Amino acid sequence: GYDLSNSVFSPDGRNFQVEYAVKAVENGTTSIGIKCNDGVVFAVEKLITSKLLVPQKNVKIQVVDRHIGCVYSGLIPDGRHLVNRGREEAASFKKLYKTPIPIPAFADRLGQYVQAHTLYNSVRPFGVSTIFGGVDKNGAHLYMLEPSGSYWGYKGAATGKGRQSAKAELEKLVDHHPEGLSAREAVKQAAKIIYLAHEDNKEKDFELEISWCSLSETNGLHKFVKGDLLQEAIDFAQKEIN
Amino acid sequence: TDRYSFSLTTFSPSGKLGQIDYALTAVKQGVTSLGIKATNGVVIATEKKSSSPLAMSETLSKVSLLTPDIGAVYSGMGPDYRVLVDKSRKVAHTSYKRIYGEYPPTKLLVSEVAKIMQEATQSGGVRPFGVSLLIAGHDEFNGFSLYQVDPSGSYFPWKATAIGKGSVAAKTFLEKRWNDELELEDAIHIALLTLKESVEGEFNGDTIELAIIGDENPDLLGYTGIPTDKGPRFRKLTSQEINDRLEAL
Amino acid sequence: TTIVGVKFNNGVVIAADTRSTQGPIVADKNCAKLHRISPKIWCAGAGTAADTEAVTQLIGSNIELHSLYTSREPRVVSALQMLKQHLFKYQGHIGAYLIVAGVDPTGSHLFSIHAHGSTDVGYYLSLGSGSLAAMAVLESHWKQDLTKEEAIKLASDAIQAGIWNDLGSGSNVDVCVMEIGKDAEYLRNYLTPNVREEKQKSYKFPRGTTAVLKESIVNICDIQEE
Amino acid sequence: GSRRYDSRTTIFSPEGRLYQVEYALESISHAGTAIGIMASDGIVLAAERKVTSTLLEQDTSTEKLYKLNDKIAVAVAGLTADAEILINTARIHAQNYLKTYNEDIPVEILVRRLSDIKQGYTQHGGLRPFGVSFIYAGYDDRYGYQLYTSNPSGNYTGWKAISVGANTSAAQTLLQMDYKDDMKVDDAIELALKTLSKTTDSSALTYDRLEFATIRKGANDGEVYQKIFKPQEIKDILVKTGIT
Amino acid sequence: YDRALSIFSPDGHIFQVEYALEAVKRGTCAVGVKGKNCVVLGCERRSTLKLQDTRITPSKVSKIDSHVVLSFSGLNADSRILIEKARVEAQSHRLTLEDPVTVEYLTRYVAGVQQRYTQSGGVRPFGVSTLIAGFDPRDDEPKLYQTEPSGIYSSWSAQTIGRNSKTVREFLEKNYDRKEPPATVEECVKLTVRSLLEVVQTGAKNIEITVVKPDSDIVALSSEEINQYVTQIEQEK
Amino acid sequence: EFKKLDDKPSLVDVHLLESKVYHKLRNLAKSKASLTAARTAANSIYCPTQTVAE
Amino acid sequence: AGYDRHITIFSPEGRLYQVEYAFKATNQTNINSLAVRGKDCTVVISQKKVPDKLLDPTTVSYIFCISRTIGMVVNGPIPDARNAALRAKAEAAEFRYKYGYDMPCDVLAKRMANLSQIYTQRAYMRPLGVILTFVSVDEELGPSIYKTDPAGYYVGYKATATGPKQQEITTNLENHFKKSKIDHINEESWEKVVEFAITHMIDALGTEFSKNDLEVGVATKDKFFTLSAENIEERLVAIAEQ
Repeated sequence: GYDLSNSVFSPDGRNFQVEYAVKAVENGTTSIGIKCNDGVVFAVEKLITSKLLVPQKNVKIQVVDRHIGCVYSGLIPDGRHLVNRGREEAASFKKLYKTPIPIPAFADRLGQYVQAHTLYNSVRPFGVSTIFGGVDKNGAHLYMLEPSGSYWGYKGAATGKGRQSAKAELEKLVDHHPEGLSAREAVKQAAKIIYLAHEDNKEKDFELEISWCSLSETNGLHKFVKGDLLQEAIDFAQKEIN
Repeated sequence: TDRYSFSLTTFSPSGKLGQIDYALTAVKQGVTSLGIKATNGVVIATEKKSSSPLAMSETLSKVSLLTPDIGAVYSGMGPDYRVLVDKSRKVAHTSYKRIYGEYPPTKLLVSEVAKIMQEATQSGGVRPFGVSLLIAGHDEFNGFSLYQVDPSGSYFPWKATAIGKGSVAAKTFLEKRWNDELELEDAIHIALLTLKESVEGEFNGDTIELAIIGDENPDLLGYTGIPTDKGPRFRKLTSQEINDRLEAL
Repeated sequence: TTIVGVKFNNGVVIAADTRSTQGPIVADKNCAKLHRISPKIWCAGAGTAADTEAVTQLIGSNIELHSLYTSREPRVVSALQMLKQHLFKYQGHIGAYLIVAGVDPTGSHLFSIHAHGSTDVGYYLSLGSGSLAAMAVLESHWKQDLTKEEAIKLASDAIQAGIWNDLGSGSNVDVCVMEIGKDAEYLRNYLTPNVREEKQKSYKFPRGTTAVLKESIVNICDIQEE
Repeated sequence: GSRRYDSRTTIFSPEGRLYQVEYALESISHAGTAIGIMASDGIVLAAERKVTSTLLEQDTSTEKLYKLNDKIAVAVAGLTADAEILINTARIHAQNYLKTYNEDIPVEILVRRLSDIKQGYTQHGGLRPFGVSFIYAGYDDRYGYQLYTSNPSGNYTGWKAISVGANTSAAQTLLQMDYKDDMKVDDAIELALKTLSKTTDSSALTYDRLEFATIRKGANDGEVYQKIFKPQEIKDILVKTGIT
Repeated sequence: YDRALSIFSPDGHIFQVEYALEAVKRGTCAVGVKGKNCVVLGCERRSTLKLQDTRITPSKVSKIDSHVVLSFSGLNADSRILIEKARVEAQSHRLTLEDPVTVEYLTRYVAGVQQRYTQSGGVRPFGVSTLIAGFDPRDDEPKLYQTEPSGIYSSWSAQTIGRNSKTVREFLEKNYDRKEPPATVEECVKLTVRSLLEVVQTGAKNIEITVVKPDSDIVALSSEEINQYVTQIEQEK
Repeated sequence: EFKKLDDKPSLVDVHLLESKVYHKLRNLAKSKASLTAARTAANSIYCPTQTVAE
Repeated sequence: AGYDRHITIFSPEGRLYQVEYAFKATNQTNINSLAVRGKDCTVVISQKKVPDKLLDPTTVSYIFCISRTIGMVVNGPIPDARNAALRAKAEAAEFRYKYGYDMPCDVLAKRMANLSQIYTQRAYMRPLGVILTFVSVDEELGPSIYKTDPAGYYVGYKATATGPKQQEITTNLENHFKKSKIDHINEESWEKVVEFAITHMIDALGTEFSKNDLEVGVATKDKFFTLSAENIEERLVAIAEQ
């Protein structure tokens, strides 16, 4: 019984519910966040379930404000509620203080919302991990938010099934470039480790979506990488894994 | 949502209410405090305790002031005492210093705080506060008075009583030590001597907290030039005054 | 009805007079307009009588509750703030004109609050209806660096001249001198203006002059015993 | 979550019956006895304290006896906290009646109102009952002296002699044999004392363990003197009846 | 609180309505028999307990209007909430629609009252069953209704509810006739006394009888009266 | 008479003096008896340091 | 019932086991702090640990700025740390607004304390599993440390430590003030109090520290600052040259 809910406590410091929420996020697809010098670059592995689908017509990276990219894994519907909530909170701050929200401020807000869902009998703690960042005027920042309401700064973060492949390769990238790398050069890097993170997920086929927010390419807005730039990334990675 | 509005205190099949039976045990797992009622004054004395010896003890209060004539002292839980002292004061101002523009008599203050315990016995989302309070105070018309409010929400006046874990032994000691006229000077020596049979701890003014609702002090008045009112009848005894009395036992 | 407060660098004197009026009829010959928010914070009130007295009660309670939870002695500025918010939500329909004088762990003070929510600073303030007359006196004989002995003369004479240049003023001058580091000193009836002139004829009448049409006896003092 | 841990104590048993009401009735025979005996000239209310200690102050205590108004007083037996509440509810109701009609409440009306209050707590809201039993002594002109008991369910019946609290069955048997329709108040005082001497749950029965109060027509001009006695007037009338 | 005290049962019931009917079974017994120009409700009172004030205590027949009586069996405490609603509706009818209530309208109201505490959350049904009898105004037809804690209402020619009602109901098939009531008021009273003497027994002091005649005349017959009526039945039997 | 009023640790000392008396009467059969009774009154933990040194 | 410690209900032993379970969950970050009162300052030192190379080291933090005079040091899980950081901020705005001076630390100890009681009195609120150390320098009470705990109990301190290995620190502090024979070190400058603090911590925890494994917060008169890794580096060399 004391292993069933969130308002319970147990004399092991465990609160079994919340730990079970990580297990939800562990069924998700790989999502990485590459922190570069100029901004942030997200990419998500998007499973192609069937050849019946209409392709490139589902976005798992949703914008909050005009400058904070948000991409999440775990329960897809559950995550859509958390993003809607952070779009309310962004909009409240934009009115009350007439500037686009800082990212350490966006962090406070979301952080509070999921923490809330471990203190009542009548709620369930959300089982999603978010990865969100952008450019504000104090510079680019990146945050990963655990379903437990835990978060930290990050020069590279990931979550998903293929968080195993992805993490080791991010170590490789801070030891390649310990003085950082360009946001343009990092499009090709997000392609490379999303492809490698589909060797823990090779029972299907997938589509790669890449988006960026960097100061120096997009004027500090959260945009998608699209057209011919996007296929250069696909080819690059495709040839390394062959 | 929430749906905790169902009582969490219920009658037991054997009768008596389980949750208040549990709370009273808890009072005898606490610190020890006693009060003696004298002819011309009232004394309460209790032990100060902390986790480590490197903690202070002057920043902690287990004799607390409700009114300038009425102090309280507890045995039971520290956290649960702290909140109810504040609520005791809040209701003493809002329902008697606004509507009669003065402080309430001891019997009247007792009764107010007994309602607050009562709704911690009734309704959902509450469990009883696990304290027993002494409320000794003085009002003019019934003179000196000593009460005990319990976990259950009843009150009792007493002529001398103790609460805490060393309680059963302490009331036996005070049975032979009570007298029909006891002076406040004499009583002070009594309470110390009883709580010395009840406390092993290094016995100074700094660990034994003494408070009297003795007699009025026009120097704690805070103003002069009004002869009509008189000062606090409560007076918290700091370490120096208790140190002389240590030596006189 | 006049109030002076005279701040000096030793303490503070705040004085006001005991005549209250209800229009041309003198409502009360002695009434204490010096209220004790706290023991160390005395104020006086001018303006509407029923609104000064009642709101020194509200804040008197609220400041004592406050100090007990803080386990430190009151600030003056705490009194001033409580008042400010309270007045402002009625939007000036409580016509309180207070001079909030007080010693605290920051030193001697003198503040003003007016009947709209406006608050002013100064080492000399004058307020109320007979203000104008007390103010005139002050500026000629003041200087900073008074003692309590200088200050007490100057304030009380401005109140005495306020009687003689205002019609709401009159009767006894009460003064309270609150020093730092001491109990506040309510030197009531520091200055008597005048003693009421001796009348030339006794007016106590013969007994049985009035008539009684009926009478009855009721003693409400007891309910019927055994 | 919350619905899971919900007690549900306000549902019927298979018998149609309310377990918590019975549990309340069970626990009041753990509190002291309060007796009412109706004389023709007055009403004696005689209560035996459920506490006593030589270190107790039981002299300012009116811990069983309460005035609801100057014409209707109660004897309380049960959990004192729940009881205190109803006591100031009752005062509020008496004064309301008095505000609107400018006439004191009859005993019939105030006993029906308290009873409906109780009824609500057992009927719904998932609460536990208020476990109290009141013996109402009161005077009104319309029906005279009237004596009443109410129980935690919220049901009332009038009585000529009643006992509540500890040894209810016992006190009832006794009362039936030593009652007479019309008595003086003294004879009643005596009888009140005598029943408590045979039912006392300690062998000894003393003044300091009696709270004792009457309402007497020894007030002239057809008025009723509510008297709550001092324990030193109790001491004399207890030596009178020869108990002590 | 908004949590259910009514949990649906797979049986095709709700448990609490079945529990509420038992509670009614354990209650004191009421008979209703209507004449041609009267109604008669007889009810058992347990007066078996001694030194009971009976003067000041209300009969188990309550007038709710000047021509509508309500008698009841089951939880005595609970009943009083129904009696306070019903007295309130009776005035409301005069206020907004004018004239006194009809027995039918009032019975329907009661029906919807007990019904409500089934279907709502936060509440358990009332285990109280009523016999509502009376006259409609401008009329002289006795109309005798029964409402039951299921929140189901019925008209009846004669009915009984309470403890050991079955024993009286079999007697009423056989001594009251669907076609012909007994036509004098007096005989109707004695038919109901004679019925009461099956289960109640134990002397004639536990019998109480309220008789209502149209034109707003509710009078309750005292013990003395009953004593004479019972003795007659006794001698003839 | 003070053994019904047993509550004082100042009865430790009385047993200790009775022990001393039998000690110089030079019997240690009875010396032990009163020594046992001294340890029994001093089993109370509210006794001074000086009496325990005794 | 089998429910007896799912809610904040007494046991046959007359105890709140539920609340005790909070104190077994104040030791999950396994960070340790020690905080000492100088003569005209307060100093609080805590450990910093990063589990990966891939976090940003700056943001990892346990010493949270509440007022500009009241620092707050958190032992126990960072989700409940934040909720505790927020509530406190709320009361600090609230006090200035209504009383017209900045919040005293003393008063923050009782508000946040009484709030804790309210979480163990509702039968649907789970208490924060954070021990807060509040450091300040007051002018009315002098330098003070107030420790609240998940129960809502609190007391003052002359020095205090918190953390799972905090017994060890208790030995150092007890021995230290035994020799001085006073509750506060007679030292008129904050520099040499940072120097002292680190020394007892090196003795107690048995490991010497570096710049990137420390986190230091200092309360002076009338301002609260945190020192960066560079200012901490200077302090460490000067212990060696004593």
